Amino acid sequence: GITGTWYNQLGSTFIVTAGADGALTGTYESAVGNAESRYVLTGRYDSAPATDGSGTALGWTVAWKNNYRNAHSATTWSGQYVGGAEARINTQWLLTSGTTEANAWKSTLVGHDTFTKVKP
Amino acid sequence: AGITGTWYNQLGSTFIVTAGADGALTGTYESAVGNAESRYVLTGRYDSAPATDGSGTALGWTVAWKNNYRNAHSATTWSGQYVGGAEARINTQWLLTSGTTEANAWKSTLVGHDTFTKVKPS
Amino acid sequence: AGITGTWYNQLGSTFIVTAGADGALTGTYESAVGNAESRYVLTGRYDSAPATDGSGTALGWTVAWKNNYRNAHSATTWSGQYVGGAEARINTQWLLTSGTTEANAWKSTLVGHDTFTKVKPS
Amino acid sequence: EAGITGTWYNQLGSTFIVTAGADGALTGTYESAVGNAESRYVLTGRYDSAPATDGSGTALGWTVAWKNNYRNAHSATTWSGQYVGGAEARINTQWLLTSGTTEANAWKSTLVGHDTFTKVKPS
Amino acid sequence: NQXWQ
Amino acid sequence: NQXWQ
Amino acid sequence: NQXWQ
Amino acid sequence: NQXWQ
Repeated sequence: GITGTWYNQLGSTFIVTAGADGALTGTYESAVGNAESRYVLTGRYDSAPATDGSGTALGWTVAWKNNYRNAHSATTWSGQYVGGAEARINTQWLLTSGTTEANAWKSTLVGHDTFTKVKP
Repeated sequence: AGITGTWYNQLGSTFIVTAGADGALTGTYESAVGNAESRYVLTGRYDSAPATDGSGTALGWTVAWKNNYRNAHSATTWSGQYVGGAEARINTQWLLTSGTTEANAWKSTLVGHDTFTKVKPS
Repeated sequence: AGITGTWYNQLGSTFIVTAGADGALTGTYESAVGNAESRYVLTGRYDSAPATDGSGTALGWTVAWKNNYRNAHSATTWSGQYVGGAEARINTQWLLTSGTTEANAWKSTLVGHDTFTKVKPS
Repeated sequence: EAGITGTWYNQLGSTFIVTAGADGALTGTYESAVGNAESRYVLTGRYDSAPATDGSGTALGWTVAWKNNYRNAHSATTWSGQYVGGAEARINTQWLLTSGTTEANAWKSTLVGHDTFTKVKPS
Repeated sequence: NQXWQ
Repeated sequence: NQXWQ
Repeated sequence: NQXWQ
Repeated sequence: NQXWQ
């Protein structure tokens, strides 16, 4: 299922618990090995997905502030969990930085990440 | 003044949020103001120690479109920033992903943008 | 009335475009109104036989940020729709990708939104 | 530009042929489904004709409006991305597909996604 | 976002 | 992109 | 979009 | 997402 440790294509680690109430809770580590790059995450998922072969919709947020670093920004991943032999979480994400009004037009980056439970 | 409060967009939606000391956002998103059947859990994160030069406060939240009455097998994440001043605003961009088969996954995600204020439209 | 003409956003940019009978968009995008050094080629496509019920006309265009004077090794695409009526508008979302190394590709693309009108801001 | 000019394949079954002109122009045809002439559409865009030589990719973008002589989906997609360079011929993109809608449905007018294209057809 | 989303 | 798009 | 973009 | 994000 969704609960577990996930790895993206760039090696970042996503440890998550999918609660019975639709909650996602966990930690996201931007670089393997150091606690300094670990951040809280919270999100939601569909706890009663379709049974026709469709994925399970989900999303979560990481604000890039921890006890060590503050990047004055936050990323939201929106995607779906796809079960099977090689389970995967396919996402698209938006990373918004806090900016002044002059720079608000270039406040947000967009990208895509695919996660698997296979350690790189 | 602050993120905590009741917010509205110009497309008839509202959300009620509490910004906790630990960086958490918790609340409810009501897709049609005044229709309690359109209420869903909202959870997210925000920067609890933003810059001081007038820069906005980064934040994000998710709503999975399942409540005890309705399930649209989808979820939206809003990513944005809170901006202070006389008329505070939350300016966002969002991604709405639906659960799909692999064959339909290329068209699983909508993108848009919303701006919210604490003033209910007339 | 129509897509052909001179358009402005509220952040000091303007563009001139022709919507050809074959579905081509051609023109020039000027990043800062009245600064000829900020003029770049624009090219795109639009639906030349749109729906009649008040639905917008789908369109898109690209500007690569290279001209005779400046090269920002990047390109923006605007995707949106033209909506007629008393004050015609082009509502868009855009993607701005820069040339990067593979290590920096994760942060290569900015996303935003802009609305254009034919009314020159005062 | 020899690098970008050619035939590109995505893993989803779509293909496109493009010419990258000396003036920064991209011109070509996009084929949404294999061997179906009714799924061919005009593609036009721009690319950076003097990219950095430091190992960075070459920025580019193009649009396809989904109307041809056979079909009209009242929509258009723009792909924004970069030609990677290096041994493997690859174009990495993100795209926006906007449909013409009434005002009431404009909030859900646009799909977003990502496509990667290669000159060697994926297996 | 509107309706059931 | 696929089909009619 | 603004400036050189 | 990478580094500090």
